[PDB]
Amino acid sequence: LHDSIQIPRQLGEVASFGGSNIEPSVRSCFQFANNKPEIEAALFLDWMRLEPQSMVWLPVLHRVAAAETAKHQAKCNICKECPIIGFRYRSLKHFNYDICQSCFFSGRVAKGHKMHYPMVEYCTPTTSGEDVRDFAKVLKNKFRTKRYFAKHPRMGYLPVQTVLE
Amino acid sequence: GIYGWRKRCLYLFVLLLLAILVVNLALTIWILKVMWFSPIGMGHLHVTADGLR
Amino acid sequence: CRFPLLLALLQLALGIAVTVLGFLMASISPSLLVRDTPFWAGSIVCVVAYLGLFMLCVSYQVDERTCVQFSMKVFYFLLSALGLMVCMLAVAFAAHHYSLLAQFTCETSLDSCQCKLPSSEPLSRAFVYRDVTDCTSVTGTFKLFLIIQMVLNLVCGLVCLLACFVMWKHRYQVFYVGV
Amino acid sequence: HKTGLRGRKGNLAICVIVLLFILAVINLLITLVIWAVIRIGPNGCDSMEFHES
Amino acid sequence: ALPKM
Ligand SMILES: CC(C)CCC[C@@H](C)[C@H]1CC[C@H]2[C@@H]3CC=C4C[C@@H](O)CC[C@]4(C)[C@H]3CC[C@]12C
Ligand SMILES: [Zn+2]
Repeated sequence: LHDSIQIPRQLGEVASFGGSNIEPSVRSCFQFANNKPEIEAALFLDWMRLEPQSMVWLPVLHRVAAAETAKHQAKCNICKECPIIGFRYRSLKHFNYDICQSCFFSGRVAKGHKMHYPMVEYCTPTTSGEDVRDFAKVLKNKFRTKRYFAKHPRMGYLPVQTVLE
Repeated sequence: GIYGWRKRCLYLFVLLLLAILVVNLALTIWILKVMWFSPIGMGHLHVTADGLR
Repeated sequence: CRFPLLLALLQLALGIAVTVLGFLMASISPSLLVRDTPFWAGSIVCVVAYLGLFMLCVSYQVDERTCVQFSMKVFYFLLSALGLMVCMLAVAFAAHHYSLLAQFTCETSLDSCQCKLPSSEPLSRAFVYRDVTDCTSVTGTFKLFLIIQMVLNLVCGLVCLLACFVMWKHRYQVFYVGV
Repeated sequence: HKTGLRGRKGNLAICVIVLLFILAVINLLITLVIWAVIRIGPNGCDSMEFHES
Repeated sequence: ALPKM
């Protein structure tokens, strides 16, 4: 854990992953393993397969490496990019809304719609089943209004959604 | 333009239009064959403003 | 591949069967129009299957992945599509004629199967048949022959549709993600 | 790169659209010729009246 | 962008 967090410490951002305090990670891993005397390979695999807070930089990195040469059949509603190269971000409480990665991280705030709503992240080009499922999710959300849950501050919004390759 | 779902809707629309047009052409040919059509009238039954013949 | 080879074999078997049935139709009596005997569609399916067998031999022999191979794969596909269309048309024609023939009473004459459809008023369509041995023999087995032939072209058309669908699914269903 | 109709496919699509439009216009002309010759109008064939019975 | 219905 210490050797791993050394890399964010070099770049001065280890505080986001919880800082140099590796003990809470040990506490969580033992809580998963019901305080087992020893930890094996499979248990560690399952423990990290659920986005551990301190380790998010391993998968995301590879995920970025998996989305540097991906071309989607869509457009960016803000900068009128066509087609989006790289990541793709789809809205859920709106229809026909998509934004590129740069338009998302930088914050091109077009008047009328904010960016503090749930999103969906796509690395690989999508398929028809994903599109129709997104349509169904949008329709279901359209009748689940009145702000059941809201998150205005950022505080760290890294685990957006899992694509399961 | 015409990137994604717009293309897969336009293609289906064109196919539907082509099928409808083919059916309409068949109906027109059927009409032209049931009535022995000539520029003057149906078969030998000449038709003018005053009446039949 | 193996599946196209099996499809071509089924196509040739069904084509030979329907051609034999059509030849028997013609040989029974010259009382029936060229449309009612679909043996032409059977011959079309037969040449389709011949092209298919040649295709699936040459693909397994040499010149597997060149441009002209696809250039007449498209020919194979369109030819199978026309085969399916002609099979369905034959099904429709046979169904119409069977529907006409299944709801009327017939009587025998000295040399022909003269009879009329049930009529509200004494004038209606009349049908006569060449060289009828018996109006209760040709009519009574003609319906069975028609039903068997209907099943034959229905299966042939389904096979043709599957043959058309398989290669298209091979091309336009899978998209490559990695590189 | 770019997505959609880019090269020869755009020309083929425009040619197919033009051909379909030509066929539709020809069919409309044929139907109009029928209407003019037989004098079909809102009141019927203007020379006969095919009753239901 | 492989085009088909
Ligand atoms: C891996 C192998 C099997 C791929 C072979 C590609 C074949 C199955 C594909 C490639 C291009 C395709 C053709 C492209 C264009 C046309 C014209 C269109 O109006 C109908 C479909 C039709 C006729 C397609 C039929 C299937 C086709 C011939
Ligand atoms: Zn953008």
